Amino acid sequence: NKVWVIGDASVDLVPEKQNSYLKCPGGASANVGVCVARLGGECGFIGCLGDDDAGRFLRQVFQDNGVDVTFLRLDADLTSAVLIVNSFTYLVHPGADTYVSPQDLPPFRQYEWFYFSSIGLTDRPAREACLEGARRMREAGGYVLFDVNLRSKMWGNTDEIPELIARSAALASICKVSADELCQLSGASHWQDARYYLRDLGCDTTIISLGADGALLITAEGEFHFPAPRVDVVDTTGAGDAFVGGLLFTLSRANCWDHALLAEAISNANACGAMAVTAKGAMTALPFPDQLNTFLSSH
Amino acid sequence: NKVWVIGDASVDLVPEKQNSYLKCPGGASANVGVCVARLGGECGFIGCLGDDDAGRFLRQVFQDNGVDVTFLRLDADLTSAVLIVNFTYLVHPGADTYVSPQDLPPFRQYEWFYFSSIGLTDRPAREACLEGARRMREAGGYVLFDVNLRSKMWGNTDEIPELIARSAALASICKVSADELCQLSGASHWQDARYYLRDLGCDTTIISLGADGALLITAEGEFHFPAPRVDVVDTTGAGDAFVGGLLFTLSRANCWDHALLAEAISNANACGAMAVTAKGAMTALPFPDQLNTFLSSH
Ligand SMILES: Nc1cncn1[C@@H]1O[C@H](CO)[C@@H](O)[C@H]1O
Ligand SMILES: [K+]
Ligand SMILES: [K+]
Ligand SMILES: [K+]
Ligand SMILES: [K+]
Repeated sequence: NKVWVIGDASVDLVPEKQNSYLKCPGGASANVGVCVARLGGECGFIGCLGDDDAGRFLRQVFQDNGVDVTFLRLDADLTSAVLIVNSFTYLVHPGADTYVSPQDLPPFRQYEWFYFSSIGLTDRPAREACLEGARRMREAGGYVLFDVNLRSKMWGNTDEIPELIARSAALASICKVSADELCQLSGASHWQDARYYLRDLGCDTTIISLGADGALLITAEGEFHFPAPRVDVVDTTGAGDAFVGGLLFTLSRANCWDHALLAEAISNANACGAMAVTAKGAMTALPFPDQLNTFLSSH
Repeated sequence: NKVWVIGDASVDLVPEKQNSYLKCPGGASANVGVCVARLGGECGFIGCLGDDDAGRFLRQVFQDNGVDVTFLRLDADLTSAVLIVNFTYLVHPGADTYVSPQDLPPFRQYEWFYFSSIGLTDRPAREACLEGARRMREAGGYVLFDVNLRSKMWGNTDEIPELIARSAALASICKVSADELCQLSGASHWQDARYYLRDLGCDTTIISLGADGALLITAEGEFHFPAPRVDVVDTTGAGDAFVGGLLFTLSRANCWDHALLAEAISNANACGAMAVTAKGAMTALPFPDQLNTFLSSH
């Protein structure tokens, strides 16, 4: 089954040595898509980019990794998001990614998967492309994986975040969130005190990522833990997106998901999340099957 | 005497290995300041920068070169200008465009104040430049207005002439390129416009001419200064270099006269040249040793 990813695809600049930046493909949605694609999964990226260097550059990268770019529009009037990794400094302000709209959306088939995060909900057009998209995919008989990726910083009014999150989860089939983002959401301090924020918000199934700990599968049969492999932190940047990638790659393998499948999925997610931090770039270390298992077992 | 430089400072990313860029110090005012400093002149940079990896990078460079950064206010709500040469821009609400009159230090007599058209583009800082020029003049200071044309950066090309005009009014000395004398008047031959600024209120104008040296225009006549014959590799940062060597020389006295003027332009041409023979930009700005090794070699 195809996994549709919609959202941001930037050009992350990672300080190599204090007088020289490193150029590596970036963006939540992008990363997630390249991840799923690298694992041989069938993934299509939906979104907007500038017909500029970063744009074509990023578009090429998508192709090099096997991601379908049939629905990736490049606009020689917009400026593809560039950023400086540190914390995240967002050079390009509006960002061509925010211009996606309901029309850039493709026909969804039954059982396919739709992905998006808080990021894509930030600005005008894109926000409607995400919610309209989610709704359509559900009507088509597909699934939606909403990953609350909280980058509040780049939001105009932090007043909207809860509402979008809320109706976002209503639309979701599965919600992914970090321990960290939970607290920040409903003014918590310890996440457990709010590890139902999403469930009590319409999402019957929520996955909570936890440092190098692993995750937490919350379905009605109960809470389940999956330990994360012993990592060696080089650049955390991209762990979460890698986590979602390995997660969607696993679910697309079938037509209906259950605890059984969710666990195999989460196991895969944790693995990918671990790996992706062993390099210097959101997607540099995203595994290929030949590499996924050399690690799986090896841990 | 101290030379105050106010304006743009941004980082320029230049390609290299397949997947990597190189942080290059850039910006008219920046270069000019680094120039005057890297020549043993006392120079202070006035302006705004983002508190990002970039801003600090630039700020350090300023310190590495001996430029006073006491009035280089760093900020966490602004975004340091960065460009990727393939000369592309990614930061538009600006950053160094936020400097205001409240960021100007106290001026002392005989001190020099510098700025260009660039610093006059966005209205959050255009006031810092004009307010600054005015104060420096009141303090018994001097003003060097360098019309640094860049109609690309301007949204309303209708403002340009007015600001320029008001700039010459405040300035003591105006620096312009032949090419610029044409964009302003239109004349296809700059010799036609050599009195452009003079009519706008500037008693003395210094016209950059590249390989052809400079042409000084003062009330008592015009005096041509030819430039040392050289490679002519990459002409980038040349003008900013020219201004630097120019301000470095004038700051050497308290009241500039005929001789200081004559020498200053000689110095300017020299610096402008060295800028050319080499690639990059600020990576062509000479040190007090090679300037001599150079002069005493042509
Ligand atoms: N594109 C973007 C905007 N704000 C953050 N991001 C992306 O988030 C990803 C990690 O989840 C990074 O690759 C970063 O570029
Ligand atoms: K739901
Ligand atoms: K990484
Ligand atoms: K004047
Ligand atoms: K040069």
